[PDB]
Amino acid sequence: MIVLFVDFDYFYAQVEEVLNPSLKGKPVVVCVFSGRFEDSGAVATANYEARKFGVKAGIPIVEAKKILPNAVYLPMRKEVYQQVSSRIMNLLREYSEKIEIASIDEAYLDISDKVRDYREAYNLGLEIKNKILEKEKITVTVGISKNKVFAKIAADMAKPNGIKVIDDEEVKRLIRELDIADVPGIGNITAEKLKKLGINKLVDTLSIEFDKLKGMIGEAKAKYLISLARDEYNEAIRTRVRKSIGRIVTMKRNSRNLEEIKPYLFRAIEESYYKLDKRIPKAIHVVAVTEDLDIVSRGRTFPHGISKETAYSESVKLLQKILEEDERKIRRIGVRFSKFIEA
DNA sequence: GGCTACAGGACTC
DNA sequence: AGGAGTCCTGTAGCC
Ligand SMILES: Nc1ccn([C@H]2C[C@H](O)[C@@H](COP(=O)(O)OP(=O)(O)O)O2)c(=O)n1
Ligand SMILES: [Ca+2]
Ligand SMILES: [Ca+2]
Ligand SMILES: [Ca+2]
Ligand SMILES: [Ca+2]
Repeated sequence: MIVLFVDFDYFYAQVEEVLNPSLKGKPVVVCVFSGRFEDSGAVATANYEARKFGVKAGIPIVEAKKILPNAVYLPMRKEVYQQVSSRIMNLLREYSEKIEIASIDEAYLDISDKVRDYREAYNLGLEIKNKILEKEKITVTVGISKNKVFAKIAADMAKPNGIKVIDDEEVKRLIRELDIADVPGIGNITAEKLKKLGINKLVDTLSIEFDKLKGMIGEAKAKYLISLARDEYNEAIRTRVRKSIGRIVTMKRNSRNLEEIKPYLFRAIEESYYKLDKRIPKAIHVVAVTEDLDIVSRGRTFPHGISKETAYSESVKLLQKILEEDERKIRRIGVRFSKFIEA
């Protein structure tokens, strides 16, 4: 198989530049303001000019401002970024029937039937980049390889505004040489667990006892890494269908008082139901983030769809369970709906 | 022994 | 010390 992966560069920040070209060449930081106090919140992303100085996704906005007090700080406008995303995805559909939209800024295309070899794949990648630049003035990075995982790795290597093929010989090189932390699905927690076992490369997973590997990282992750290391990985490129919709908000102060929390919970429900738009969930989960940043939840599945009135009443019962079973104060409160009726 | 539903761990964006 | 969404797993009831 020949897989072509597209990952949009500096996406939210790049969109803001397209809509305001005066931002060109300035550091730009897209922010998620929690509303708790002045500049409370985190960075969603930043462009190269800010990121090169350490302003990276997830850091507190106050910390970004200590590093770059004169950068341009913009509130996240996700609805804008989504609309631009959708248009770019529509452009990509023209290059393959076999296409997976993986996230707000990623797609995988199976181009096995559109091209013969990696040379033709590379050239199609150039054509795609040109098209997206022509139509939307957005730069992207293309990764091309034999499966989804190595196509994503290919793009990681070529970012930003790049294009890279990882041929069959380089897959073997990477199995030996790629830091296993840089494999998709391996975060800091798993990477450290693997270091405890002595595993630094994919190849290392082949010689460790399977039960040892599994005991530390679980069966699925073990089999995943081994299949990659064996160069025997397969994962379908296919239509992702949204399985859950939800909203969680930060409260102005921490609280374990039901009547103080209800209004935030009810706003989260209202916004969630708006986003559901015709989709009818059969399951509801209430999610709380405690003052110490632990996430706790309580959910329920019904044998029918959940009306908004039922969501209100059941959400309170689930929050009640959290308050009954946990003595801590709550900082963020929200809901997630799932198990949609197939309409 | 392996379904199911639920609560939490961990990852991606 | 944001916020959205997904997949896996330990546990316990049930067959
Ligand atoms: N922790 C994160 C990571 C990404 N995002 C959003 C903002 C990013 O522009 C897009 C795409 O993620 P990606 O990790 O590829 O980041 P960039 O494209 O480099 O900005 O998703 C976010 O809101 N929070
Ligand atoms: Ca990506
Ligand atoms: Ca990106
Ligand atoms: Ca990693
Ligand atoms: Ca059995």
